[PDB]
Amino acid sequence: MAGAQDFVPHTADLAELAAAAGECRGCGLYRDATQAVFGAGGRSARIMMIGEQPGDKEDLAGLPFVGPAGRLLDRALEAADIDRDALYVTNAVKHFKFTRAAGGKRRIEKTPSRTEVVACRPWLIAEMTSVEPDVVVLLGATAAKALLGNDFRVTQHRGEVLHVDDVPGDPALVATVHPSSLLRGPKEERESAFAGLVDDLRVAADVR
Ligand code: SF4
Repeated sequence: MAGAQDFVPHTADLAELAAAAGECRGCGLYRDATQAVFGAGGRSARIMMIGEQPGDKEDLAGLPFVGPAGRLLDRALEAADIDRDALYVTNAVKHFKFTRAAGGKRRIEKTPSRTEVVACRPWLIAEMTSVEPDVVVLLGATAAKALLGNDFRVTQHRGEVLHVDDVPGDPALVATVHPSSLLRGPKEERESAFAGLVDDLRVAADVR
């Protein structure tokens, strides 16, 4: 039950931070995961985006947003004229949490508890201290609550620029849906979910 804090080194070097996250024992999730999935991008990024946790594909690659949700994220970024390669993209929890299907190898993603999110939050703080983003997009409720408190309501602040204490640099925060949700439902449901995410990404990119 320790939390990640005493496993986080005092450095802004992202490769050093990523290796240290591989050695983190701040919660139980390191055990069955393949590896840490640290954030991806350069310190030169001025927009950071934060999801929930790895999926199966992310866990195998050691990279964020490489599966189907990442594909739809990329499509929405393109619609918002945002270059993904200029971003820093990461997740609130850095080890894949899952159960195995009975009788097989298939891994079923399971959502981190609030305790696991808080345990892993010091890595987000180190990432923000390193990258110094102007704006942070919180992709989904888990990432939003990680910075804005466990009773934060994404539905009550769509399109709003937020700020909160204990976030390095006091960046603009924009809380939106997680891109996995854009995979759901028939044509018009997907198209409305897409539009809503694009609107929020544009708010974030237009912060000046
Ligand atoms: S999930 Fe986060 S806190 Fe838990 S072990 Fe992995 S890095 Fe450490």
